[PDB]
Amino acid sequence: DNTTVFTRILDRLLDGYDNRLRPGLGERVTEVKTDIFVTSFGPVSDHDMEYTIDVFFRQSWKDERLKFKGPMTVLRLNNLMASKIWTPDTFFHNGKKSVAHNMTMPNKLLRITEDGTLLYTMRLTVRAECPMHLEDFPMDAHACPLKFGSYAYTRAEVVYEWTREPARSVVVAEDGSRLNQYDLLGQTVDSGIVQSSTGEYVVMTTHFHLKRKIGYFVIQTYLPCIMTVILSQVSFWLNRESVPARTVFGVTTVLTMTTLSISARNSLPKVAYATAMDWFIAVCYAFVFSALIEFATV
Amino acid sequence: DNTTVFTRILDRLLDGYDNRLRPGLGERVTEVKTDIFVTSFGPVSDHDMEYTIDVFFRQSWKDERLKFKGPMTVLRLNNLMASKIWTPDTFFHNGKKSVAHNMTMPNKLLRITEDGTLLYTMRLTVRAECPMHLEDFPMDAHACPLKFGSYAYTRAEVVYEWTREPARSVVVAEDGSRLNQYDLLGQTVDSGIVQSSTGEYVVMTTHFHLKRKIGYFVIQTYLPCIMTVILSQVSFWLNRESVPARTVFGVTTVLTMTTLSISARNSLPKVAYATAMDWFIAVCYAFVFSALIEFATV
Amino acid sequence: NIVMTQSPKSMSMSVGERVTLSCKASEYVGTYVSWYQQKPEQSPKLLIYGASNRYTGVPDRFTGSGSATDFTLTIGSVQAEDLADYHCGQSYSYPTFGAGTKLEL
Amino acid sequence: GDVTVILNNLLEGYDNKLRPDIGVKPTLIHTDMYVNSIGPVNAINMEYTIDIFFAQTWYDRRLKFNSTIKVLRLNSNMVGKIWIPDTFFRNSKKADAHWITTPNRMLRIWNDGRVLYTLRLTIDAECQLQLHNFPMDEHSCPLEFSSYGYPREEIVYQWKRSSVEVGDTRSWRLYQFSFVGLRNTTEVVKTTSGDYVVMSVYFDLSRRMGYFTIQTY
Amino acid sequence: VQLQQSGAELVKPGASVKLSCTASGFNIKDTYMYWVKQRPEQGLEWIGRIDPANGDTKYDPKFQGKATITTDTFSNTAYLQLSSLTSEDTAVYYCARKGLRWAMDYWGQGTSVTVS
Amino acid sequence: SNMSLVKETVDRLLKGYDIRLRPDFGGPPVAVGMNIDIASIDMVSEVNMDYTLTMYFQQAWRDKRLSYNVIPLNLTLDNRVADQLWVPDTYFLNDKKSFVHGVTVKNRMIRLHPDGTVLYGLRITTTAACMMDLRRYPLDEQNCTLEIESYGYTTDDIEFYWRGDDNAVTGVTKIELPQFSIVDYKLITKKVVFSTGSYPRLSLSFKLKRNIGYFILQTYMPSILITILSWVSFWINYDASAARVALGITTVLT
Amino acid sequence: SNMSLVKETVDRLLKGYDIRLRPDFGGPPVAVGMNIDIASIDMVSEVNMDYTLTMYFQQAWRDKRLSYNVIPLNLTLDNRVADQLWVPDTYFLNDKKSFVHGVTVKNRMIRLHPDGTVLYGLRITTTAACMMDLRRYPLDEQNCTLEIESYGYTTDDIEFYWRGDDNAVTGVTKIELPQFSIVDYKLITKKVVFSTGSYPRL
Ligand SMILES: *[C@@H]1O[C@H](CO)[C@@H](O[C@@H]2O[C@H](CO)[C@@H](O[C@@H]3O[C@H](CO[C@H]4O[C@H](CO[C@H]5O[C@H](CO)[C@@H](O)[C@H](O)[C@@H]5O[C@H]5O[C@H](CO)[C@@H](O)[C@H](O)[C@@H]5O)[C@@H](O)[C@H](O[C@H]5O[C@H](CO)[C@@H](O)[C@H](O)[C@@H]5O)[C@@H]4O)[C@@H](O)[C@H](O[C@H]4O[C@H](CO)[C@@H](O)[C@H](O)[C@@H]4O[C@H]4O[C@H](CO)[C@@H](O)[C@H](O)[C@@H]4O[C@H]4O[C@H](CO)[C@@H](O)[C@H](O)[C@@H]4O)[C@@H]3O)[C@H](O)[C@H]2NC(C)=O)[C@H](O)[C@H]1NC(C)=O
Ligand SMILES: *[C@H]1O[C@H](CO)[C@@H](O[C@@H]2O[C@H](CO)[C@@H](O[C@@H]3O[C@H](CO)[C@@H](O)[C@H](O)[C@@H]3O)[C@H](O)[C@H]2NC(C)=O)[C@H](O)[C@H]1NC(C)=O
Ligand SMILES: *[C@@H]1O[C@H](CO)[C@@H](O[C@@H]2O[C@H](CO)[C@@H](O)[C@H](O)[C@H]2NC(C)=O)[C@H](O)[C@H]1NC(C)=O
Ligand SMILES: *[C@@H]1O[C@H](CO)[C@@H](O)[C@H](O)[C@H]1NC(C)=O
Ligand SMILES: *[C@@H]1O[C@H](CO)[C@@H](O)[C@H](O)[C@H]1NC(C)=O
Ligand SMILES: *[C@@H]1O[C@H](CO)[C@@H](O)[C@H](O)[C@H]1NC(C)=O
Repeated sequence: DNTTVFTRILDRLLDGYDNRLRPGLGERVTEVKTDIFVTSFGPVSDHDMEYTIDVFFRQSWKDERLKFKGPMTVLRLNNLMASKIWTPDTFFHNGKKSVAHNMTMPNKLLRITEDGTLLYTMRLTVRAECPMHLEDFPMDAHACPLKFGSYAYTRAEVVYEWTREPARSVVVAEDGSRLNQYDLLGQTVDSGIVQSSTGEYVVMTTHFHLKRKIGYFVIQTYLPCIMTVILSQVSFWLNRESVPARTVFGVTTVLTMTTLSISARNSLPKVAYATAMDWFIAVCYAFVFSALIEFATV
Repeated sequence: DNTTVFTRILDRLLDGYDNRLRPGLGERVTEVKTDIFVTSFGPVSDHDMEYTIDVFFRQSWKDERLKFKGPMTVLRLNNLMASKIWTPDTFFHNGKKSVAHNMTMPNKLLRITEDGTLLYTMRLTVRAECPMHLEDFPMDAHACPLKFGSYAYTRAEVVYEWTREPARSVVVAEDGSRLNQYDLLGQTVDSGIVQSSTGEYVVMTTHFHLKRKIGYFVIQTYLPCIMTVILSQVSFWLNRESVPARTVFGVTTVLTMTTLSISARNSLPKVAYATAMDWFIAVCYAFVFSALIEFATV
Repeated sequence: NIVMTQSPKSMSMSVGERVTLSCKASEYVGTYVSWYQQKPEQSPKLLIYGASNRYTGVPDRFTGSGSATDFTLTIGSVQAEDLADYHCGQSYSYPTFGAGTKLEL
Repeated sequence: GDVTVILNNLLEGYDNKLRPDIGVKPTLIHTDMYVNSIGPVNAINMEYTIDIFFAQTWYDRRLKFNSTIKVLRLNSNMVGKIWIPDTFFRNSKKADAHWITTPNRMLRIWNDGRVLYTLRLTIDAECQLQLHNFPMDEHSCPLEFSSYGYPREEIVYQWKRSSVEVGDTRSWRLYQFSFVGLRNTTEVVKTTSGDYVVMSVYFDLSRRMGYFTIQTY
Repeated sequence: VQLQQSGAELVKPGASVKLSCTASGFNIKDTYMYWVKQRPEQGLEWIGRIDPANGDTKYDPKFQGKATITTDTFSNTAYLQLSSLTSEDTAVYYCARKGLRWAMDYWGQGTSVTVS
Repeated sequence: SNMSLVKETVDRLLKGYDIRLRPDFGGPPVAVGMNIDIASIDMVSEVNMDYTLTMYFQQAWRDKRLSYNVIPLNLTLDNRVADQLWVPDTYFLNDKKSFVHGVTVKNRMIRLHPDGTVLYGLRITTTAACMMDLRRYPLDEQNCTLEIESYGYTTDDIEFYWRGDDNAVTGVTKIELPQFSIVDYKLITKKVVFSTGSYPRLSLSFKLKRNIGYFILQTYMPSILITILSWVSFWINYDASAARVALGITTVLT
Repeated sequence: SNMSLVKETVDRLLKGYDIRLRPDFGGPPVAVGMNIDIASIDMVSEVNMDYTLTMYFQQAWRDKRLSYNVIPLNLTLDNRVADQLWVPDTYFLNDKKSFVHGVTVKNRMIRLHPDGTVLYGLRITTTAACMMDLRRYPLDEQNCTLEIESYGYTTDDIEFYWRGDDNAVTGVTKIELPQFSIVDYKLITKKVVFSTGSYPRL
């Protein structure tokens, strides 16, 4: 009879409880305090204009129906009590295919405080959309967003909030960086009110500022292009009495420039505008072609 | 209040109903009438020896336990009533990994006629296996089968039959063709009995006859092979005093044939015999190599 | 420490016209800047929260306009009781206020 | 009818959490397979696909009824209501059953309590291929299975005399390989939880050099 | 809805003071409590922050080590303790309540602390 | 008080509620109005002959059994009570794979109204299959649609219509694609006829005109440049043969 | 007989069992011991920055409510009873997609011992994520770890340790990777601190 008192507390807690009704349905506004702990900022896919993130997503609110009084001041309950009470229906406005992990059990956390305050934490991997403008590729800086809010609960029913100071709410771990190509500079939270065909909803926005690293594209494309341009300019020091020599020079440097341009344009998505690697490759191709036409003229 | 009467009807139908027993378990043989409406004949993956097909799969039988008498003569019920009653467990004998759509609700259909007849329709995507004999690739024709029958019910318990005339039972839609590489010529149904380790089972077979379209492989392989052979043969018109010219002609023509054969072999799956395209590439390679060796002799 | 620069320090104007106060931040404060009104020998009262969100109990003549760095408070058709000190304060980080803005007739 | 009475009387006071003879003797399970096809044997992930009709049969003295009918032939509806062994494939990377259009399972209970349970599976099993002598190589790589929680003292497996049966062998997805034969084996393996009776089916394959010839040679 | 602070008083240079702020109309375990300092005809200055539910506090770097904020949930009060006073501490101290998008919507009445 | 009153109202609504039966099951058909807020069209694949789109898909009908008058406000209930009400069995005929988002919970919305009207929204990402005519690729314009049909209920049991009929689908002009550009979109009401009955259908079609700059710089510019390169073979004198052969053959191989 | 005794014993164990409460819900923390039998390491991807491993993952703890004394044998129960018992909410911090195998049934094991010791085993295929430092590619050595933590229960509610502490992970010396070779392996016990409390981690 050591766990019978807690069983009685939990049974009395859910006796007369409707998990279809938010706390204060026609009396008050539900105040949800949100928190995000990023455990790893996943890889940013450039061809889908998306990114992946893995977060501990914490939400706190106050339900006056879940007041208890017992030998403990906080009940750290399972992840199956959360499905028997009202929890907010938070979704990610720009999510593509997110997963809420349930290995080995549903990675959810429920803590009820004796005055009725609940802390509800989830572990989930979000794959969100990051619309990018690739004018300055590969020397571009982005602000990948992560917008969430409540599905079906408007501003007069459920409002969101950060639980700590907004500059200290979205917290990224130190070892949590799965970025190969980018660099996470900082975070940036925001709050607003969007309006859709069902009403006005509160939306909590987070921006992660990424700055692409050029050290790969340099060695991949920029150094072969400059080497090819210099090797094309080598031909200007040869004697004109060797016509096949300079001919094979010109045609093979144009051939390597074509292969490099094709091999370089597969990196980024199938965008319809010109980037800065495309401008660099175009100017380098112009220089090579100028060398060949100069050879043709001489 | 015309909804309580139908609730009473549906509750009287399910009062003492045992959905573990086929209709007529002790008196007759359950006779299921089958129908297939192909809404789209999906793409045929030749590389995996399989094809996809999106169908409305319709079954109909007679259950004397679901007779009623109400104001309506046919109850067009939900897709959650079909799980409480007996439905035949049809499976595809050559299906690999099929799905049954669940968007937005389970795409199932249950109709109960006043005399006890049940119509049960599902919408599902069969991914079935099509064994191909690629000896005449890419000028080959196929007959992709779709065998379905009853799992767990032998011939003395459940028999299948087409609900209309067999030539008119499997119906493919007009705009229902997602084929890019083949051409659907017609359908062909059959019915038979297979002798397994547990008894005899009725098996309904459906063959879709396909004919491969050559327009891709012409431009991919047959036009480059012929043009490369012509490029090899044009070397015979140059004079015998320019030996590096014709040498690089021949060897780069061989290079073109090798990269052509590599690019053309990667389309077809990894079969262990010779197709028609393989013989064409082999004879064209023989002609190009014969041209180069003949030049070497000259 | 995010600093808020408010402008102007003081402004003298009559009754009925439109007036505008500006506030600028050093760092980023994304629509978390509130505007308070403090009358002499009284406590500050919240006028505008968020960046543009009228507090429940304020007239419609106050309007906020927000950005990431530049915020403004516009009062159209002022009265004789809208004279007080006005402070802009950010809350994106630990809160810091502006220098203030006296309003005289 | 009467079959409803039989089925309802078999499930009264029935506990599907306990194997038959839970404190008496181990349960003997006879297993049969019917290979529909052996899928592509790709060496990249060191795996191969297989499609089988896996059949198990054992004796459950609680599902014993007296009647004039000898066998109850049922759907998958009653599979989750009686005790079913927890057979699992030890060398599978991915494995799924079939659920279209209705769960492809079969249950048959006999007059003396003998239960036969068959289901259709598509397994993506793994076998490490020692790729020396490639592509003039021969392999024999397995499909193993055993119980997950019940050790040798609780569940014992045993092949029948007609254990593994292949189909036509021509409609199979073996492109680069050629099926030549098979052989069954039983053994006991040491595990941290106990001794388990493991049954293996080795398919012997020989690579046909008809693709690598015109591909590379 | 209402925050009631203590009364104005004088204090000798070098002593310690304890200002109080009694909340009525809500529970302090729900929101944060801010302490703000205002000099005569100057801008407001933020002293510190307390989270009454957990108990952890933050302070302005200028006031770090000088002020100590504590709470008492039984009497529903919040305290601000100032130590090692100087002449530039003659000000008006306000007790504010967080709410509605981090705005400090409800303020106290303010206590006048004078250093003689 | 004000909570237990609503609790009793919802418990009364769901008591004696048959989910097997649509509203007016033996009477006139039920009208269902559709709304779509398109959030993104993700990837229009020509190799798979499909396109992915995320949408907020909302349905509105009237159920006389979910009618209350004790409380005066509209009721937004938890999204798990939509498993206890009747919702229409709507499906997309041309999809290949689809799902309702299930983060952080199942992204669906239920909303009741005091007169009986039910609003039911989902957030759906679906990969719909549309066969394209690539005889003019990449200077082509392909119209491929999403068909919205009722599976179980015929046109004498249910009626589909766009809620607004011109503002029912929103967010199309704000969609930015990397390769295409939405020039026009159309909403269509229809009735299709199968061997089981006549079924209502809605169809949402988008005309996408393909952009050209990508294809210019990727294929048209290299091919024109190789063809320009293959013309310097004439500027070289006809005595040097090896040079002209290497140059021309290199252009042909390229 | 034996079937009746075991049946009434299991029915008594599950009668009045609160799955919401862990063993000793108000008292000391419960100790959970881990065993891992690594079946394979499938694909170590450098482009996706992850690896895949199949494991037999076993947890052992002691629940006083599942205690019996009338039968002298250990009770292996059908795995469906694992939804009626309390099992710890162990998770992997660096995984990307995991699943329990489901052929022919859900591949998990639940075993009760007469002193209350519960043995709970799963067969998992985890795609864990590890960032690799490829600055010395291909002459490089990379250490990436599977993290085992409790999600809901803090360090004063649950406690993790390795069952054996050197032999808790077996079958790692038998792994045949096509491109790598296991040089060493380590088992670590510590506690991590998040904003919600302190949690044990292996
Ligand atoms: C993390 O969370 C994950 C997601 O929540 C979770 O994954 C889920 O796992 C659970 C448990 O393993 C799954 O639930 C079971 O699924 C079994 C089938 O699984 C296959 O199919 C599902 C989709 O299931 C639909 O179709 C089947 C078969 O037709 C139905 O049985 C299901 O109910 C369901 O039916 C509806 O939807 C259909 C369309 O899909 C409609 O057409 C239809 O009309 C219905 O509306 C797939 O999703 C699965 O794929 C995934 O899982 C496999 C596992 O192998 C993976 O390999 C793969 O990679 C995928 O990840 C898979 O293909 C169901 O058979 C099963 O239903 C029974 O068992 C449960 C549990 O005991 C019972 O509660 C339930 O009552 C059912 O039992 C009845 O029927 C069985 C038949 O065998 C009887 O034995 C039993 O006695 C009982 O009989 C009685 O009721 C009958 C009516 O129900 C009646 O007719 C009889 O007369 C009798 O009264 C169960 O639902 C779930 O599907 C997974 N979800 C997904 C999306 O993956 C994961 O486990 C979690 N992980 C952890 C570690 O926590
Ligand atoms: C892309 O293709 C689809 C399908 O071909 C087009 O949808 C079709 O649009 C036409 C013109 O709006 C419809 O014709 C209508 O017929 C009715 C008959 O009562 C008539 O009253 C209307 O005035 C009109 O003539 C047609 O029914 C409709 N559906 C089809 C043809 O299947 C779509 O418009 C195309 N382009 C775009 C921008 O979507
Ligand atoms: C499968 O297993 C059975 C049983 O072990 C094998 O049958 C045995 O065959 C040997 C001859 O090789 C006989 O001496 C035994 O008496 C047989 N046992 C019985 C009772 O069946 C069968 O050959 C095996 N099939 C294989 C290896 O594929
Ligand atoms: C299919 O949908 C129904 C109702 O929406 C649900 O009960 C069932 O679990 C779903 N099946 C799967 C496999 O998601
Ligand atoms: C319920 O919704 C309708 C339509 O959105 C609206 O006109 C009505 O005012 C709402 N009810 C209340 C009480 O606001
Ligand atoms: C039960 O398991 C324990 C630990 O594995 C073992 O020592 C004991 O002998 C087992 N008892 C039986 C009856 O096998």
